[PDB]
Amino acid sequence: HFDAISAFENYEIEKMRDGHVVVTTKVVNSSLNYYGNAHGGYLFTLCDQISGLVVISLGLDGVTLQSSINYLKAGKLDDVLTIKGECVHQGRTTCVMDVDITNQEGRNVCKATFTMFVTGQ
Amino acid sequence: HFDAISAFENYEIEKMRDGHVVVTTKVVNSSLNYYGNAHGGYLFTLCDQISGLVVISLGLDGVTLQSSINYLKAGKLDDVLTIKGECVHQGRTTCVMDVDITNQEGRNVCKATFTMFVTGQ
Amino acid sequence: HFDAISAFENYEIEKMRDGHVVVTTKVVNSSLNYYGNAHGGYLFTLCDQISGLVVISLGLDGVTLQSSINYLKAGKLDDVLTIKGECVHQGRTTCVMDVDITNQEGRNVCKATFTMFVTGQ
Amino acid sequence: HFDAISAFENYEIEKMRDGHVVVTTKVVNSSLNYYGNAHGGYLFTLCDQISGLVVISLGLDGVTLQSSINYLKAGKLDDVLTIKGECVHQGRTTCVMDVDITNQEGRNVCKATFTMFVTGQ
Repeated sequence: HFDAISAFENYEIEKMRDGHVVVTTKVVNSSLNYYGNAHGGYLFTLCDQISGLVVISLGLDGVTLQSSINYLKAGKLDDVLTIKGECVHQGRTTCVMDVDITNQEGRNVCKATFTMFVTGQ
Repeated sequence: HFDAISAFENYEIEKMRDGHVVVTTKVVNSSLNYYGNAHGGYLFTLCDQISGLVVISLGLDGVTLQSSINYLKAGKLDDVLTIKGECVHQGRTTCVMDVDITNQEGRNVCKATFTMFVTGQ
Repeated sequence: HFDAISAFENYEIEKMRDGHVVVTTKVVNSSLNYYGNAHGGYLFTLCDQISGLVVISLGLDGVTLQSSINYLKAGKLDDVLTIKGECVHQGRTTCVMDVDITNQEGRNVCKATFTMFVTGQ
Repeated sequence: HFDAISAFENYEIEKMRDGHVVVTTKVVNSSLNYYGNAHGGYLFTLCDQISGLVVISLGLDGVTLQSSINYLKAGKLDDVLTIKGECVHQGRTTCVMDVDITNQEGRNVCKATFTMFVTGQ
């Protein structure tokens, strides 16, 4: 037995300008796994939503084909995690997005790369 | 503006036997993005939780170092997604887990691979 | 200083049918790193080429957008490696190819997944 | 039938200091695929080796557990490729290395991320 995992119960869009996104969010009880760290799932889901926001700030609509993430340091209750997203390559129909998460201390929680297929404009 | 994404509001553990896991879950409104498909985040988070369940069914405790996922077909409201997890390699301190999601039709929604660092026994 | 790294000084194509490829090869010296182990780039190239072969067997042309690979066991000088690729998803615009490497002892060397951009017929 | 694929017939090591590596190289013929483009396995090997160099510059030994790579622009015969690796996370048990490839035109060829298992000092 285990309870549901949520993401984006709180958030703030600091910035969403031309394929550059920064969002801040406080870690809450919804975010943690059985060990009381931020759930990998939860952390992915932060990075993924922000990659969708990069796509949108480019004026495009899009879908993620594939993604990779590296977990570096665990997130803890009450961290202000900040989510920094940027298009590192804009092809014709596919886009590569780099998302990084750091905290209030400036340490790095995780990194992820998104390969999107652009579906419309 | 956009609302929170949840995973595992409903679930059923069909099987959790020696590094083999199968969990079923119905897609709900919590699971969908602005286009009404299952959120990549949500889908990752299903695969990731089930990889944590594989680790546990091996008698280990563990942490994910890195993960990759490929999205194949979108999930829709009211799909019974089934999540099939298996340890494809057990090293000394690291484990490789393959997770697949298929639906009620048997089509494939997504695939993911987890590289875990085993933290204890 | 280090010596050049090479791939496919020898091979046998056992099968090349409708998205299925089997190809074997004998690890030799230009396959190796400074530890006398089969180079990571070398096993990756074995995998990348057989994914290119899985795609040709399907009357298609394409370029790789993304690949992930996990290293399981070392290749040793003089190993016969069995390289298996199947296209696991055939999309309109993209295909995903699962490639595995086992050795002569059936032990598992290597697994990769390529995300392809289909470009020709 | 196809010809053997090769990597590092030539190179210059510009820097090799404290987790930072720069290395250049001239695309030649054994670097290429059947389309006359720099082979995916070839750019991967360039990246994999420079990650191995980033790790040596840090007084460490290690083996790769996982790598992800995105292909951005083709390498063309006769390109001078600039290969940059930095260790972006130094863990107790693992390190993550970001490697990029730009060409002589500053255009971006290639990006990869290696997840390493540290084994020696």
